[PDB]
Amino acid sequence: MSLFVVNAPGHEGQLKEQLIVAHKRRPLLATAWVNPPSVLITNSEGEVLTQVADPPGSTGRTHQPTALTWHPNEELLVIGWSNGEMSLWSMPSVSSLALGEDYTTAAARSAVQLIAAKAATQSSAEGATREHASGAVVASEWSTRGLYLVSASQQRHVVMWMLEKIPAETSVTFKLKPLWSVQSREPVARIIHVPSKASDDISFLLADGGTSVTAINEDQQLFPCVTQQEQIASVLYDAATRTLVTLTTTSMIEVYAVGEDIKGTSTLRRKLSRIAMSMVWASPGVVAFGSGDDRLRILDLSSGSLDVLLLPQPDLHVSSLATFAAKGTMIVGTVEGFLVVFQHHEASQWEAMTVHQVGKCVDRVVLTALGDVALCCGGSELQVLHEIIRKRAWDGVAAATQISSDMVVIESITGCQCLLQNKGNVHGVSIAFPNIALWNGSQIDFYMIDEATSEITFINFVLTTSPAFAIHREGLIYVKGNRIVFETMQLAPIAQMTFTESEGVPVIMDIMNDYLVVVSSKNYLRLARISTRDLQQLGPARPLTFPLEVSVSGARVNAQGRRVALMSTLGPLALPDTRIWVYDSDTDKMSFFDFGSRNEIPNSVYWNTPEPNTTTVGEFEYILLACETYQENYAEKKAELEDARRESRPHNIVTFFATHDGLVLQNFAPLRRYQICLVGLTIPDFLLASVKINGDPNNAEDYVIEQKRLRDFEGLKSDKDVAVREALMKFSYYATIGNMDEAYRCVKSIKNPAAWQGLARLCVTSGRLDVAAVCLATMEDCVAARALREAKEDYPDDQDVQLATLALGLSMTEEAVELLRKSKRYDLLTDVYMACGKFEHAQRHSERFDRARIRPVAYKYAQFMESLQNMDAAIMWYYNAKCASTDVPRIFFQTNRMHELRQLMMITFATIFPQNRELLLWWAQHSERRHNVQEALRFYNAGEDVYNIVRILCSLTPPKLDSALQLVNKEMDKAKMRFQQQQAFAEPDPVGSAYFVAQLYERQGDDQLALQYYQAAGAYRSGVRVAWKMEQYGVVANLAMKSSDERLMLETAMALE
Amino acid sequence: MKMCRSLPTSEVTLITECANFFRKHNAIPFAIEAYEKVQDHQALIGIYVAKGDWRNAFTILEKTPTLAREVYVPWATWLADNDKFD
Repeated sequence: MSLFVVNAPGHEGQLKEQLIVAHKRRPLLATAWVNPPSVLITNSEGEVLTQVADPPGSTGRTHQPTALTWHPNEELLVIGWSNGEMSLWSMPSVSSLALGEDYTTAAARSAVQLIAAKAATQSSAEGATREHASGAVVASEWSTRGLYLVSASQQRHVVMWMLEKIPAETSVTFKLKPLWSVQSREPVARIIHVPSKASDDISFLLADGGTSVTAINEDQQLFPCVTQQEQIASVLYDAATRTLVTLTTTSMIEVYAVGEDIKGTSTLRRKLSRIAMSMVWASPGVVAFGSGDDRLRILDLSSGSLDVLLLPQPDLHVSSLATFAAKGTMIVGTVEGFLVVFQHHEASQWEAMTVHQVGKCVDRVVLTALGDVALCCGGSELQVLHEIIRKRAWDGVAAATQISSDMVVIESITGCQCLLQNKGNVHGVSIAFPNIALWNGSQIDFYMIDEATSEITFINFVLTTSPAFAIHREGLIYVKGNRIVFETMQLAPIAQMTFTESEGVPVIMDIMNDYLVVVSSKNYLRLARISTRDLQQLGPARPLTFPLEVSVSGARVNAQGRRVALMSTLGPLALPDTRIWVYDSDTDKMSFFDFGSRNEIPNSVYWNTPEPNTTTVGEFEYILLACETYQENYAEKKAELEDARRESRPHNIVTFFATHDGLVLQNFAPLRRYQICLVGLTIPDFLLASVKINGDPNNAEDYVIEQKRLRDFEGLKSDKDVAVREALMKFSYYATIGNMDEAYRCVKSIKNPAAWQGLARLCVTSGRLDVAAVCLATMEDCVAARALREAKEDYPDDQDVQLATLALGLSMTEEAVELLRKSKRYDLLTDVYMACGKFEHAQRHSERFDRARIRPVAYKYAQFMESLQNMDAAIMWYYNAKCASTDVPRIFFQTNRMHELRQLMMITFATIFPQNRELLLWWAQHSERRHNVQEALRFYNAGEDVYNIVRILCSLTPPKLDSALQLVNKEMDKAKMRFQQQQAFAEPDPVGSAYFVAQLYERQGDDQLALQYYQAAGAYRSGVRVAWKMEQYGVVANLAMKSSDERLMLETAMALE
Repeated sequence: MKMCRSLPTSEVTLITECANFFRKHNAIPFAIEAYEKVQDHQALIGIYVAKGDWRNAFTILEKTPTLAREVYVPWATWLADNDKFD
C-alpha cells in the first residue's frame, strides 16, 4: 500500500494546462502562470526552488510565458513569451564547485540546488521578435542531443536556433543565435525530433493543428512528410523504431515508418469506436489512448490487435495521460479527481496498481524525472504528488499509522485514540509510548500522548535533516553529519558516536525494546544495546552479500538484537524488490526468500513485538517474522451474514519462521478490503489497521486498531496462559519444519484441545493417522473418531480416503474434495457433495465423471423431499430414480392419496404415470390383492407380464386354457427365434409360464402334455415325477443333467435300482 | 493399396505390416481388406472395437474363440459408456 503526499505551492497567477515541463533525468520541474505571469521552477518532490518574472528589458508590461522546454542534459530552461521575446533560464552547476561527495542525503542536495538556483540568470536572445515577426512564441523543442532548438510563433514562422556553450571565469554561459526564417501554413502546435541513429542531425516534424505535418531538415526547406485527408489532431513518435502515429479529430489513427528523408509508409490503419483526445506511449510498440470515455484502449503495433482496458468504476472520464517507462506506470487523471496508477507485471498484462482521489478537475498530468506526478487541476491549481509508503509504527502499547499526507491515527489496544496533524508533511513516524515523533525532512517534532484526556502535548523540535531517527523512552536518536547523537526529550545530550566518511552515513535506524540497528548507505550494519547512560555497540560493522544496484530500504530487528529483516530496492529509481533478507548476526549468516514465486510484491516486514514488562517471551516467539504483500443450502450463508456486512489489490499477511537453517514459510492469511494495513505483530495477535463499519477510507476518524488471531492460534481467545501459548508456538514451529514428532511432544503437555485440532490438521497435511486418532480422542469428538475407525476398517489399503475422512471431520471440505478427486473415489465424493447440501454439484459430478450413481442422487433427493413433506417433487423424483414400482405407490398409500392413484391408473402426473409399465404391474398386483381378478388380468395384459397372465388364466374357474396356450406358444416362438439367431450367428430358453399349463394337465390326467410343457418350461423336478407315472425312464435321463443338480442325478441313480 | 494388391499371395504376410500403415493413414477399409487377406484377426478385432462395430467383431471372435478378452474388455467399458451396467 502506498499514498501520495501532496504539495500545493500556490501562485498569484493562473496555471496553464499544457505548459508544464519536466526534465527527463535531473529532478526538475517548471510551470507557467498568468496574471501575474511568471514561471515557477520546483524540484521533483514539489518544493519551490525559484520563480522568474517578466523577461528583462520589459517596459512595464508583464508578458505571458507561452512555451517552456527543458534541455535534455543541461539543467537549462527555455521560455518563449507572448511579446515575441525568448529567454533562457540557467543556474550555475553544482559540480562546478568541485566540492566533496558528502551530498549523500536528499535534503543537502536540495539545499545546494536551491542556493545554486538562487543566483540563476535569465538571458535574452537578441532579435527574437525580429525572427518571430513580433509574434508570440507558440512552441519550442530541443534536439535529442540538445544542440539545436526549434521555435514556432503565432505569426506562422518557424525559426532554427543554435546553442553555443561558452566558458566564463566562474561558470558556463549559453547563447542562442537565430539561423533560418521558415514560413509555415499555421502556427505549429507540436514540434517533434527524429534521431539519425537509435540510442546531432536535423530532422524535425511540425504539426500546426491543420491538415499538414511538415517535415524539415538541413536542406532548409519545409517539405511535408505525411499529409492526410483530414485535419490532424496529434502526432506520436517513437525514436528507436522511427515509428510515427498520426491521429485525427475523427478517431482515426495511421501508423507510418519514417525513412531517412523523413517519409512515412502506412502499415497499420485503424478507427476508434469537450475533452480533447490524448495519446501517449504505453510501451515500446504499444500505444495507449482514451477518448474522454470510461475505457482505455491499448494498441499493439507488432500484431495490430486493439484491446480495451476496462475501468470498474463508471462515470469516470479520462482527461489527460502520461507514462513512466522506467517502471511501466500509466497515470490516468479523471474529471472527477481520481488518479489511477497502472503498473506492468496486451491489455491482460496490465493491472491497476493503485487509486488516488485528488477530487478536482485534472487539467493535465505530467511526470518528473524521479517518478513524481505533477497535476494541473482546477484551472489554477498545481499539485505535486510523491508516492511514499504507508509510514506505520508500533512499539508495544499503541500504534501510530499514517493515513494521508499528514494525518496520523495514534490508537492503543486499551481504547485510547487520537489524531495528529503535522504542520508540514509526514515522512517518518516513531512511537515509544507515550512519546511520539514525526519527521518531515527539515525538522523533527516530538510530542507526548496524554492518554487520560486524549490530548497531545508538543515538547519540541530538532532541526535535523536526517532520514534516520528513532525516539525512545529515554531520548531521541538522530543523525547529524557523519555521527549519530542520542539525547533526551529536553535536548540533553546523553551520548554520541562518530563514523568516518569511509564508513558511510546512516540511512536506516530502528530501535525496539532496548536494541538498535543502524544501516548506512553502503551496506554497513551495526547492532547495539541502548542503556540508561550509554549505547553499548555489539561488534563492528559487518558487510552483507546479496546473491540493477541493490540498496537496502528498511531494517527491522527482533527483541534479542540477534536477527534482522531487510527490505531492499533496485535501481536509482528505487524499484521495490520481491526479496526478504534475514541476517543472523550471532551466526553471521545471510538467508533470503523470494516473493516473485507467489506473484506478490511486499510492502513492510515486521518482527514480533513483546509488550512492556512482559519478559515471559521465548526465542521461538522472537524468531517469528510477519510481512505484508500484495499481488440446497438455504440456511447456510445467514450465519456469516453478520461478518459479510462487517465487510461493508489483494492483501496477504504472510508469516515465516526465521531459522538458522533457512527461511521456512509458516503461514499465509488473506485480508479483506476494510483492513487497510498491518501495523505490527504482537504475539499471538495480528494488528491490522482497519476502517470501521460502513465507513470511508479517506475519513481521518474512520480507523480502528483491529486485532485478529493468528491462523495457528484458533480457539485461544483468553490470551492469558503462557505455557500453553509457548507450547503451541513450538508445535507450529515443528510442524512448519516438518518435525511432527516434536510437535506431538510439545502438544502432549497442552490440555487445550485447540492444540489437538491443530495437530489433527497437521496430520491431515502430513498423512499421519495413529496420532490423529489421539487428536480426535483428546477433543471429545467421537463422531470423527468412529468415522476414521470405519474408514480404516473399510479401506485398509488406501490412506487417502482415511485422510479425506479426517479432513471432513475437521471441517475441511475443499481439502477433502480435492483429496477425493486425487484418490479416484468419485462415489464417496458424490456422497460428500450430497452430504453438504449441494445436490447440484452431486448431479454435475454424477453426469460428468461417474455416470453410475445418479439413481442414488435422485433417490436421496426424493427422500429429502419426503422428509420435507413436499410430495409434489418427492413423487416425481422417486419416478426419476426408476423406483416407481415400490416407492411412488408407497408414497401414495401412506399419505392416503389412493383415489388420485386410482384416477391416474384408470387408463403432470397424467402425462407420465398411466403409461408406465411398472406402475401398471403394481396396480395389477394390488387389484389381485383386492380379489379383483378381472381388473388384475386387464392390467397384466396392459403391462405385458406373460407369467402372471398365464397364472391367472390357468387358476380361473373355468380355466381359460386357450389364451394361456396361445401366450405360451408365442413365448416359445420368441425363445426359438433367439436360439435360431444364435445358431445363425454361428435347447432354447425355457418359458416359465408354461409350467402353469402343465399343472392343469397334471390335474386332468394329460400326462404326455404335462410332461411336454414341464420340459419346455424347465421343470426337471416335475419332469421326474411325471415320468414316474406310466412306465418311461429314459425321459428321466437327459433332464437332471441339464440342470447340473447333483441331488437329482443321485436320486435317479438310487431309484433305477 | 495398389502395391499391396500387387504383392502376391505368399507375400501377403508382409502386407500385415503394411496394414499397420493403413491405420496411421486413417485408411480403415484398406486395413480391413489387407488383414482379412492376411487372416490376422487380433488387429481386425482392434479395428472393429476402435470403430464401434460389433457384429463383424463378434463373428471374428466366433472364428477364433481365444481372443474373447480382446472384445469383451472394450465392450464392457463401452456398455458402461451407454449406462448399461446391469
